[PDB]
Amino acid sequence: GAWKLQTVLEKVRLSRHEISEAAEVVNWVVEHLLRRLQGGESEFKGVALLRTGSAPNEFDVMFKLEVPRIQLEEYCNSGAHYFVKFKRNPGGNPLEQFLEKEILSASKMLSKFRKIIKEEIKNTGVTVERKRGSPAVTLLISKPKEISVDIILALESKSSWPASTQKGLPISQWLGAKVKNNLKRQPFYLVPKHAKEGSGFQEETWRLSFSHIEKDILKNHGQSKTCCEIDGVKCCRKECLKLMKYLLEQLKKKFGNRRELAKFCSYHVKTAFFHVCTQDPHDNQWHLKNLECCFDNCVAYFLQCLKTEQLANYFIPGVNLFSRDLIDKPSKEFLSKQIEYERNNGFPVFW
Ligand SMILES: [Zn+2]
Repeated sequence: GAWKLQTVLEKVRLSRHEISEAAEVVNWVVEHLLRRLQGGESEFKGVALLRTGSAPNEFDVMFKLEVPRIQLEEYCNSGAHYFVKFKRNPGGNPLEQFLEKEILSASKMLSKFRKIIKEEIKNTGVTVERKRGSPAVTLLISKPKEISVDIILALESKSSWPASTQKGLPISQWLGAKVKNNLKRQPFYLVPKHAKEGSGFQEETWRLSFSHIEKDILKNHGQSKTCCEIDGVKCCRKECLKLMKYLLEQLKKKFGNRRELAKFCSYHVKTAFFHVCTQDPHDNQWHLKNLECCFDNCVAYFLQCLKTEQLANYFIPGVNLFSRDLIDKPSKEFLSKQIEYERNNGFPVFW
């Protein structure tokens, strides 16, 4: 009880109320816009909502677009980025006007996407800011409350997951082979996300997105089916993830005046957390009463990731989120030093 983590969890929860009401607002706007696209005659007719995914004035949502016969070409042997292409369909491809020869232009598609949402924003109390660099068409909600909502276009493919994901999702000892097999039968998504710097080639690439698998695993996170249910026993997995996210955000805000923490995000700790679930697959390794030791274990694993510059994408093992290509050594050293300090002093940044 020395770290008083339950009190920290209460602090984090208290905040859940305001964002709960912003939902009504986002729900209202977004669902309308969807109806609009679906009823119009644009290439985004087949658009639908994806429920996947703190700071209460900022949300993002994903509009998926089924597209069949998707073929993927790996971009520069990177397991995450891909060119999307199509062979000739005798019928029309609704995205045919975005192709240059066989391959899909993310830029021309996003440009068009942004264009027609702008035309459909016609009442109001809501606008869309000029392009942040980000793929998202971001909405600015004036009233009732002030809300930023980023709309992320995604392609949905119902084909088998790409080869790069072959050794990914190492959950066989934890959630089991049947769950793993069923998750991998689910569709995957492609999102036009590329680095700020980058060639025009990169700007036309798409990266794999498994946010829906992540959500499923977090919500169904126990080896026992009764984990955290009333007729079961409570684990601390979700509490550890929340605390890890909270530690990073409190640190990013404490040191927002320097560059070293700018490239770290919640996805890094979530990724590290999933690896810890794989190392410790049994519910009895996560008893709620041992919250402190479990949190400490997650923190130590994350420190080992920083030091060794190794944090493999959970779904795409060939992708190292902590490679020196992506985050320089001094940045990881800085975060390492702060996390060691926090850990040695019972996490003062929580208070
Ligand atoms: Zn549980």
